[PDB]
Amino acid sequence: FSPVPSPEGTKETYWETKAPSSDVLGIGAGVSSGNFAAASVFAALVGGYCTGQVIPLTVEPNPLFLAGSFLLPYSWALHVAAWIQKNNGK
Amino acid sequence: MSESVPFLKKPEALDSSMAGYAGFDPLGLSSIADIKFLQESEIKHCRIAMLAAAGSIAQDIFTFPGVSKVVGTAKMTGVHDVLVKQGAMGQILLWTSFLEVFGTIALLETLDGKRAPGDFKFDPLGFSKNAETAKRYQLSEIKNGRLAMLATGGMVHGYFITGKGPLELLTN
Amino acid sequence: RAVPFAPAPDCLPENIPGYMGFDPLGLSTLCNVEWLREAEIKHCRVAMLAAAGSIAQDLYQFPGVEKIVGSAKMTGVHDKILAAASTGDYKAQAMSQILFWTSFLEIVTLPAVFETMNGGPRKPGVFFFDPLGLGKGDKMGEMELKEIKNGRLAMIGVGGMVHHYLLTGKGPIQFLSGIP
Ligand code: CLA
Ligand code: CLA
Ligand code: CLA
Ligand code: KC2
Ligand SMILES: CC1=C(C#C/C(C)=C/C=C/C(C)=C/C=C/C=C(C)/C=C/C=C(\C)C#CC2=C(C)C[C@@H](O)CC2(C)C)C(C)(C)C[C@H](O)C1
Ligand SMILES: CC1=C(C#C/C(C)=C/C=C/C(C)=C/C=C/C=C(C)/C=C/C=C(\C)C#CC2=C(C)C[C@@H](O)CC2(C)C)C(C)(C)C[C@H](O)C1
Ligand SMILES: CC1=C(C#C/C(C)=C/C=C/C(C)=C/C=C/C=C(C)/C=C/C=C(C)/C=C/C2=C(C)CCCC2(C)C)C(C)(C)C[C@H](O)C1
Ligand SMILES: CC1=C(C#C/C(C)=C/C=C/C(C)=C/C=C/C=C(C)/C=C/C=C(C)/C=C/C2=C(C)CCCC2(C)C)C(C)(C)C[C@H](O)C1
Repeated sequence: FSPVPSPEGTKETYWETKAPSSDVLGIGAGVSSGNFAAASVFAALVGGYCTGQVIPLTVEPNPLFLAGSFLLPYSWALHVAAWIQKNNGK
Repeated sequence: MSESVPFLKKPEALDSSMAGYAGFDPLGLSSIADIKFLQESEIKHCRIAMLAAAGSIAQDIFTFPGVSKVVGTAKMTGVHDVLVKQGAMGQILLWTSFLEVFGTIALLETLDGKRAPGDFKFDPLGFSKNAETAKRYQLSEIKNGRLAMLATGGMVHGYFITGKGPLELLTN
Repeated sequence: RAVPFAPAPDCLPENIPGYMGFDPLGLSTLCNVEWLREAEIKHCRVAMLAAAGSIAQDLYQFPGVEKIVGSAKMTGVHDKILAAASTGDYKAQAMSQILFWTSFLEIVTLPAVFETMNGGPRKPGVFFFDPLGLGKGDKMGEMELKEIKNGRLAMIGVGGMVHHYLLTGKGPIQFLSGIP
């Protein structure tokens, strides 16, 4: 009804192709599909290892293993970005 | 290809004009983040580390009058704990934070592209008016800072293992 | 074609180095050829270090390792060093350093494999590491296929050396010397 504002740098992201344009990756638009795939596996293994090392949680958990455990969900987003980049030819 | 690493491709974001360019970015971190931000951060890390490495050696060589009572034996990281209890560390933090607030404004100007990164126009004694000497001095600053970053980590880890401190460990 | 009975797969290029056409089960079709080549070259280099290490360990030991390691051992050495590292000994932290440096090298050589798979200028296996320049300088000799032949020998040779000492207490030099 009036112009709806968006932050500067807003671009069009609507896609009907096989994979979205690399712009949907934000700052990761230039990273290669191999680099996301290797980061995906690396984050999955390190995150799973760190998660496993603190499954019986104590009052003294290792903070590096807590922080490293956040790599498991981050790896999901990494392999999605790897599929997007492989299907954009990157 | 890259001058540093022959097998890998040349990093796209990095250019020869920028000081301390070896074409070294195998993981391509320069693509992910704005290069101007990375340049400003690298220079800042270099200067803090340079002060840190010189200070680490200096504290072994000599200590300021009256400091010895407050710091009984602790060196490197250990001194910080005692001076944190006393007022030294807090007063340094306060004045550095005040400097950084203006540094935040400077960082914004560098990110916009208006101002060259890492330059605060601080040349109290003229050393870079030649415009040929300036570039050599800039390369010297980058290389010395990189060495000091590596050195600061190297020294502190030796303190962690033995507690000797940089010069004492070399003697024994 | 090494075996005329089983044909060489078309996907395998004749031009690529080290090609004897021995792919009876045609495993080349299943996987990317460039990645398969890189995996082979990397496997050969790691295996070559492992087998010489087995021979050298018996003949020479670095000073002071004798206390931290059993007098004759192979994989036992790895377990012994790890046992002292887990114990908390400062001195026996060799495994972490080897792991860290090899991992760091692998991390920074990671883009190379993907870049070659995208048709990048570097061929598989060439990291341009020839400081001396003598071995690969100018035209070069048959050393390019020599690495592959010695590496394949090293792979099976490591398998033999490791598998012996699993059923026996004998080491590589000892088992070669006396055979029961
Ligand atoms: C990252 C840098 C860093 C850090 C965190 C510390 C931290 C500390 N130092 Mg060390 N020190 C440093 C650098 C550093 N120092 C440098 C560069 C030197 C000279 C080579 C020294 C020499 C030194 C001695 C001799 C002693 C300490 C001591 C101490 C402790 C008490 C604070 C004090 O009195 O310092 C005082 C430190 C100084 C006055 C030196 C600062 C000089 C630098 C070059 C500041 C330059 C500012 C610059 C000119 C302005 C640039 C502006 C630009 C950004 C626009 C504290 C843990 C004391 C201690 O407990 O020792 C065991 C002590 O006796 N420092
Ligand atoms: C996969 C390979 C492998 C593995 C896991 C081990 C592991 C081990 N060795 Mg063995 N070793 C190896 C290869 C290997 N070694 C090789 C290749 C040799 C030389 C022929 C030796 C000779 C050797 C001796 C003499 C001793 C050990 C010992 C040990 C133990 C302590 C670490 C140590 O001092 O090693 C030391 C190993 C070396 C110094 C060999 C380094 C050779 C390098 C890798 C050659 C690099 C060439 C080239 C320039 C590198 C290219 C870089 C490029 C990839 C970028 C540990 C279990 C010690 C022990 O307790 O045994 C009972 C011991 O005394 N090793
Ligand atoms: C039989 C061993 C052997 C051979 C013939 C080769 C040959 C080659 N390699 Mg490979 N390589 C090997 C082992 C070997 N490599 C191992 C073990 C490693 C890991 C450290 C590597 C890592 C490696 C990299 C990273 C690269 C090469 C490259 C090359 C090529 C050019 C450089 C050159 O001429 O090297 C000549 C090498 C030799 C003649 C090896 C000599 C070893 C000595 C004489 C004998 C072994 C000593 C050993 C320590 C044990 C001694 C006895 C012990 C049992 C007591 C060439 C095809 C480069 C390439 O293809 O691009 C240019 C390249 O980038 N190699
Ligand atoms: C499965 C992986 C495996 C590999 C890749 C492999 C390769 C080689 C090579 C290639 C480099 C050589 C040259 C070689 C030579 C001998 N092997 Mg062999 N070998 C493997 C497995 C086993 C097992 C399970 C045994 C064994 C034996 C022997 C004996 C007999 C000496 C004897 O009769 O005592 C000799 C000479 C037996 C032995 O160890 O007897 C205690 C026996 O148990 N091997 N072996
Ligand atoms: C004049 C002035 C200016 C200024 C300024 C300033 C303050 C400039 C200062 C620059 C400095 C402080 C440079 C210091 C670098 C230190 C290095 C490279 C460390 C090397 C140590 C190594 C390799 C080691 C080690 C060690 C290991 C790790 C463990 C130990 O157990 C043993 C050991 C010790 C061997 C500016 C530019 C602001 C403007 C204007 O012009 C006015
Ligand atoms: C690349 C290159 C460089 C380099 C380098 C390096 C490190 C080159 C190293 C090359 C190496 C280490 C080659 C070793 C191969 C080992 C073999 C074939 C062993 C087979 C064992 C068998 C068959 C057995 C056995 C048996 C016995 C004895 C014991 C029994 O218990 C078991 C069993 C019965 C099975 C340099 C530095 C030159 C620079 C250059 O610019 C580029
Ligand atoms: C904790 C604590 C404190 C503190 C503190 C401080 C000062 C902490 C600072 C820690 C630092 C600076 C660590 C840096 C480590 C550098 C590394 C790992 C790089 C290694 C190089 C590598 C892997 C490869 C290098 C490479 C080689 C070899 C070949 C390839 C090329 C190259 C890249 C050159 C206090 C002060 C609060 C006190 C408190 O009571 C306790
Ligand atoms: C330190 C560590 C460990 C470890 C470990 C290690 C190092 C384990 C290594 C295991 C290996 C290499 C097993 C492979 C065995 C079989 C081989 C090599 C057969 C090759 C020949 C074939 C297939 C045929 C070839 C052929 C011939 C005959 C001629 C015709 C052609 C062809 C058909 C090609 C443990 C496990 C001890 C545990 C410990 O806590 C931690």
